[PDB]
Amino acid sequence: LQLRPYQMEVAQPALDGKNIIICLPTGSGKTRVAVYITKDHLDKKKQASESGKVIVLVNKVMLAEQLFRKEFNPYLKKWYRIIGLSGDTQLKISFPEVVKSYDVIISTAQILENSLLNLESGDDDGVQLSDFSLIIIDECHHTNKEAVYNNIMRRYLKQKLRNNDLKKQNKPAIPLPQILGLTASPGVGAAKKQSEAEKHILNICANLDAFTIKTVKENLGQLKHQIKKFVIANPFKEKLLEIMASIQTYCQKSPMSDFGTQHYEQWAIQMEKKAAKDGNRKDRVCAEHLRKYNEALQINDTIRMIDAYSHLETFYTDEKEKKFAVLNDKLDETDEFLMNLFFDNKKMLKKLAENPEKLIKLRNTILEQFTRSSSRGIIFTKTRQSTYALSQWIMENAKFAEVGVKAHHLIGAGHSSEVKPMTQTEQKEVISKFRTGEINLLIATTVAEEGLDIKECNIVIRYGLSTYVLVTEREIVNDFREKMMYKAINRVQNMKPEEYAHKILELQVQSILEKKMKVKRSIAKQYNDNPSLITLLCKNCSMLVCSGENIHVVEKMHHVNMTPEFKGLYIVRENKNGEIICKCGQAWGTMMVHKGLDLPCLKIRNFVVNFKNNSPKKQYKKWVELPIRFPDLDYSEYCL
Amino acid sequence: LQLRPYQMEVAQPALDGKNIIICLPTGSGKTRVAVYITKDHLDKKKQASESGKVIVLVNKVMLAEQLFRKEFNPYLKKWYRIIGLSGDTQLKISFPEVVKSYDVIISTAQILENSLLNLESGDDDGVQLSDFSLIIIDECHHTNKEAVYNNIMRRYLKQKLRNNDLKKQNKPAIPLPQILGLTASPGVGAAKKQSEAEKHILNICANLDAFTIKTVKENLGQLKHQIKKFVIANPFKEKLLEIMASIQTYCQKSPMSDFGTQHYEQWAIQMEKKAAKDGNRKDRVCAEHLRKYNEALQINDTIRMIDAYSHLETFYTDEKEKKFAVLNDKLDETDEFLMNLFFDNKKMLKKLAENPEKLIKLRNTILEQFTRSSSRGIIFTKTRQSTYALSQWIMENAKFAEVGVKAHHLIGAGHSSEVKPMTQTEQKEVISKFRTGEINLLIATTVAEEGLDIKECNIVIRYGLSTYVLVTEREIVNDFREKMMYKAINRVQNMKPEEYAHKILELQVQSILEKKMKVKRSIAKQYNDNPSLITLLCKNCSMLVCSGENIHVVEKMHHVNMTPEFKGLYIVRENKNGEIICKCGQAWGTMMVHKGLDLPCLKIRNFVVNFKNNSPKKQYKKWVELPIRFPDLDYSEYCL
RNA sequence: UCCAUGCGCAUGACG
RNA sequence: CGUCAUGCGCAUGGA
RNA sequence: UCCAUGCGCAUGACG
RNA sequence: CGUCAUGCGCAUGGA
Ligand SMILES: [Zn+2]
Ligand SMILES: [Zn+2]
Repeated sequence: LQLRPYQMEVAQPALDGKNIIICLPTGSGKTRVAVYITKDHLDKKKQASESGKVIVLVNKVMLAEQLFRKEFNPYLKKWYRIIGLSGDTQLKISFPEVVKSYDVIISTAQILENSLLNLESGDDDGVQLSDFSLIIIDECHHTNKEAVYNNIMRRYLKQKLRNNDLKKQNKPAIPLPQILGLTASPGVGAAKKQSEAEKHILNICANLDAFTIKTVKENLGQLKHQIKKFVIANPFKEKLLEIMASIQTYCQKSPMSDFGTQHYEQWAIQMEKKAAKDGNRKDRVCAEHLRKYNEALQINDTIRMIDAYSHLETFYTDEKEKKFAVLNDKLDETDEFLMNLFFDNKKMLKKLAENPEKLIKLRNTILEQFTRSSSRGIIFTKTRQSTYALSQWIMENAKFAEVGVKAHHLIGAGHSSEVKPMTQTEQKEVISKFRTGEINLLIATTVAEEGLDIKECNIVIRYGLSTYVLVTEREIVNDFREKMMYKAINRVQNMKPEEYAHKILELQVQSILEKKMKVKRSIAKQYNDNPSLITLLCKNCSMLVCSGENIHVVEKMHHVNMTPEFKGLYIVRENKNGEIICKCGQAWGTMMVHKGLDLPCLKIRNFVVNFKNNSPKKQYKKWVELPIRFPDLDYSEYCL
Repeated sequence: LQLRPYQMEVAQPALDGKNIIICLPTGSGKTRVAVYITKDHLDKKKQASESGKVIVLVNKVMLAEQLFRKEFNPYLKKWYRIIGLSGDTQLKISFPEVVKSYDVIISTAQILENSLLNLESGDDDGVQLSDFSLIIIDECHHTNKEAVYNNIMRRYLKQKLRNNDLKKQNKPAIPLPQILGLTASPGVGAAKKQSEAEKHILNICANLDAFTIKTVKENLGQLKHQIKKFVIANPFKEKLLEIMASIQTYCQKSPMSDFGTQHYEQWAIQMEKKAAKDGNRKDRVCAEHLRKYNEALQINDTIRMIDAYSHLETFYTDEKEKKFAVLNDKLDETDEFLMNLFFDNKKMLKKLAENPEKLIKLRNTILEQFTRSSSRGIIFTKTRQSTYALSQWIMENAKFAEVGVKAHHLIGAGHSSEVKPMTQTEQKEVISKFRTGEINLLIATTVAEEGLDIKECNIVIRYGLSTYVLVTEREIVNDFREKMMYKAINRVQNMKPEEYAHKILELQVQSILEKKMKVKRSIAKQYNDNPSLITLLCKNCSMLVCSGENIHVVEKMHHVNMTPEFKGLYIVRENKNGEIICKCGQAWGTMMVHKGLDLPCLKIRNFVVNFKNNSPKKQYKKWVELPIRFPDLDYSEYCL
């Protein structure tokens, strides 16, 4: 396994047992450097005939799969055992056994963290860093806070301090493994001065217990040989603002801010909370409606107003369906007022919609851009909805199709934001098409920025964040941060070893003590653990919905209300298991058909709590917030 | 009937009316334990002078025959009545009468299940678990899902819950029988942790309504006295891959995966389905051809390429015969292209075939192995075709004959996979020869693994799955699973009785409610039951083949088309009742000469459906999938 | 004893 | 939920 | 392969 | 400390 010279120089310190960091520009193939380090370390242990283990940690499963497929296994098919562990891949043997075998391991951090926790717990599945003899970490820049990498390494730091104390006062010391570190760039965060950036670098080193940073400052020639611009370009709004002012007058609400900013939205949420604490109308409901209107304004500021019309149409059609279902099996004055205030203008609002806008300007830019050019293209943005809007809008246009510009959307897989997520398989398929060429342009929020193997891209356009385009100053600050980070690395590399040791030791002690106080506060957090001390009410209509003892739990994850008395209250809806709404139209939850039972599961976000101590109402957004515990459902009862 | 001490201890709880499980290592003769339990129970009932019945259930007919021949009858020839019931043995008296007589019964589960269903139905042949006073089950580990054992025992669980309700609210309770359970090992399935294995064990106990598990933890000495290693060792491929790439280019097909994996085959099947939904060529036909090529690649990866040549030769010779028959009484461009692309290389492909391979390596291993050694040998594999290939190939070699190694193939009897099945009689004969010694080595897929009485085997080789050999990590996971299962049993045995009762009760309720939802969904499945609403077309050539009313049914099992108009379409073929093919060469079905009528029976796999509602085309693979029903043939019509 | 057909079930691998 | 392989069981019919 | 749920983490903007 | 957006990871369950 031949190694490049610039790679060779940086790798040399690690071959001597030094736990260091190794940061190289993207495209330099530092993965092969890690493979060489691994092979050399395992050969050294073979010569010494000792436990040779490596645990490669990557924050994304895609990276573990790629490393198994391309770099580690092919180069080590013959000598050693390898396994591409991950959480999504179903294995048949537990993790401790994988440690007892499979000399070389590619995994994901939180799996190892879970195994360590189980060791600390009573699950009896044990594993310790002492078992491993070397640890390799990818994207070390994420080891800056209580993330998984730092959570793993803090245990190692604590054990190292205990080992120092034992050494000084005792003969035996628990062995600890070597620690390698890889990263495209150490990064700088919340830095305004060289001093702050240097403090950040020292913090990263202390978290990784590194000895020194390593870069290539002598063989830059072939590196530059292998590794190789900012361009910048209504009546519907005021009509909607008029409606907003009218509803404010109807509600006697003082915004204190303008329309189309996070300040107004935050105030709306705060007033919604207050209204829920008062059990009053025209405040909570109007708070939600103003939230929706402000969202419409914000999207219109960057997206065609047709999409704001679609958003409002979906919202009010859902409201109509809710009220119609309520009528089955009357309407409040507030609901009547708001719905009539909307519907009376919906048709004319749409009429305004078609009238011609950052969108048209961006179109004018990109159509001109595509005349130059194989062709490739990328677009960045913020919201998931914006991606769908741009995709369908560019599909509607005929000029792009005439040029042959085929575009497709791309987003993450998180189940949030009330948008259809994209699965990992679909992301893989889309990227494969992009490589093949079935799609000429990509629209991504942040996925294509890192992780996804997107390359040979001529155009990269950022819309509201190798030609580079930024449609809408941030590039200047980004370049300044890059330069400051490089200078900080240069300084830190050139430092007295003892001063560096003292500083990193102080930082390690600080981190450990902070974690100790975090543990103390977390333990002190939950203290009540009461069976039934509350009552749940509908936040819109301050009516009794549930008691504290009639609730039960399934899977220790879902909370349900089995009592027949409760079932006479809610209503069911479904369109395209089923959704559960109030008598007032407020959503309550979902009908889960689990274990041969039709459990009406409910969510806490949409209810309000009333303690038996008459304490003020509260909103939680999550069950775990309160410390009181509920009993687990017993199927013997209700079996019937 | 003397009983061994370790057997005595485990059997003791059952003598007190406890429904338990009894798992002992193979070779400990737990059958005699069951016989002792049966004799004691029947003697106890004789003393009480009540209905003494036992229904022994075994999942294989061979086991029932062996129990009748060796263990139950010989030990109970004198006192009680016994009968070796099975589905293959022709009896003269129905099953309910056998219950009314024949105190002790050895049978197979699905026979009892059929009788219970008839009781539930209107056939008037009745039988109930209340009739029996004891139930004995062999290989209880199969009672984990909706298999026959669990399907029988769920009725018992439901009846037990009804009995508890009656007891609490009423005086009388329907009697229920004792339940014994035998198994070599409870087994662990889909378990990665002690918790999951324990959950599996509890599920098995709930399905069997066991009181406790029982093992021998005190008399292990004589058990170990009576009851008593992993070894591990081209241009044709690329030539065929070149042809595959060429045909892909001819078809504009994007595989998205590599060659020689189930992914490519699954994609080929999906694209075949899509093509059938489009009624287009070069997609379905090429899908089948690529299926065959991928199968050839997979078998070549583990088998000599000569067998891949044989497979392709059979396929293309059958195609030539089909096209020649079509010419009797033209060829498509796609068929011409593919057949010419194959034949032009067949001779040179064979020339490559003889050029020297897991096969030669395995030969080198086994020839060396046979120098040690009465001699015995076993080989395991996956495919039925691999067994025939290995048998004929080892026959071709002269070294094995020189050593005196005689080998024979062995497979199951299922009528699937397009391979010649092996009959039960032939399996018995082969095993008898193996015991006698006419054959020194056996080649089996999975039959010899369990059920078949194969023993005193020095060598057991697994090729792509008391010396043990594994030619090609799974042994490690198997040992881990064994250890985890043993620990789970140890834990479950040592548990509070009331907690165990509560957990098993919850599991029983869960299983019953799940079955209730299954029944609901099955009832809701079929709703249409229409006489004629579809048309059948040939999937290759999207041409009308049959209407919905011209079809008729015989035996409520076969669907035929009596209309003369249909007969003018198809063609007949036969080589070595007859087979029916299309005008395009597509296979349609078989000519069944039944009840003095030459019915042209057809299969649904090879046709495509077109609803009268213009719904999209569909593929079913089975008639029962659609709910619409067809009329039964009336012989008065067509009698002529 | 052999042959043909239909239905159901479980295991393993893969997606 | 789908694909492949393997094994098993039951129910019909014929020689 | 798809769907639902829960939990945790980081980044950016804002207050 | 709170709000919004984005992305990621893990753990359950079902088809
Ligand atoms: Zn309400
Ligand atoms: Zn045809």
